[PDB]
Amino acid sequence: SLFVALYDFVASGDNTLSITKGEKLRVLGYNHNGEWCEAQTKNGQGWVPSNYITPVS
Repeated sequence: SLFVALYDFVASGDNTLSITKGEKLRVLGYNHNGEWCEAQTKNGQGWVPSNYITPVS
């Protein structure tokens, strides 16, 4: 299924993705594993940990 943004994030570098909590951020692609998944933001883009995003179920 698809997951939505749950917890917020904090800047780090030119790779991470700083977003807000309960924000509209869904995973589009993965890192080819169950570690991290790449997501996009209305502001820009960046990486997003699955530990910061949960499924819709």
